[PDB]
Amino acid sequence: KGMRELNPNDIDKLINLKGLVLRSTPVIPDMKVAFFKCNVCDHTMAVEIDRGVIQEPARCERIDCNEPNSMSLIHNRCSFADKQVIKLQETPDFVPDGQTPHSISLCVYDELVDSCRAGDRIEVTGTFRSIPIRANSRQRVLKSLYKTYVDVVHVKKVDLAKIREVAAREDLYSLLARSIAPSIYELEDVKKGILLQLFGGTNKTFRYRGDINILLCGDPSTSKSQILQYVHKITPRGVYTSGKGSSAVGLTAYITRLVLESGALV
Amino acid sequence: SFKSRALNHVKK
Ligand SMILES: [Zn+2]
Repeated sequence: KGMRELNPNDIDKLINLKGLVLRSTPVIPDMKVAFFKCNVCDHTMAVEIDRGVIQEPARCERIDCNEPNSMSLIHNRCSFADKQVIKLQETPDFVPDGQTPHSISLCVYDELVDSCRAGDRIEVTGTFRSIPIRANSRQRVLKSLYKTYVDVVHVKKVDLAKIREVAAREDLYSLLARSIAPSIYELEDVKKGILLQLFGGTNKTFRYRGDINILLCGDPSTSKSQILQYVHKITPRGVYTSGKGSSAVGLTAYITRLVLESGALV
Repeated sequence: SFKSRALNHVKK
């Protein structure tokens, strides 16, 4: 169901959402067990955190000590779970055409932390939750409408025999070369060159490296653009770009706000 | 004398 379709009947149900990850926090430590130590007698006791509240012992547990207000919290001996907050934007497939996309913050825990990264389109299954937020930290006073978030419980994105058999072939060079772009009429030495570029040479320690570099020139209204598109589709981790400007993607590494951005070459 | 209490470390 749509992120835009959620309503207060959902406030404790297990829901399903689809959308785009904008960013995530670093891992946030979330206390699961407080660890208390007695100032006078150095006795220690573990207290589970209940509904986010520290159930502080008012007096020391040991009846032979039983001093009031003497227990103190030892922060770095408490036990912490992992929490992370991720901001999920409404996918443009679902938006009405005349307004901004919505977004929902989602909380994700333990080994589900870093299930996704910025730019990932995902599904999540999670309980829709809501909580109040304060008017000011020095007061208990709460605003009369709650923050909403989804508290996730599942996330999801969006052979050798044949290899050696084909490797026995005699026509393999021509077979593979024509296969990179069989929709394109014969330019076969270009196709062979680009296949050899896909394979590449080798590296060495000492630098000399396995890169192979190719250029196509000649008339503009011809198959070279389609050829670049096909090798882009074939290669595992390459990119497509053009020699100047930036449609939020540019060639060179570049300093901007302060952050270094890596360009298309990098 | 001042009303006071002895608080002892040896019972730690
Ligand atoms: Zn004590």
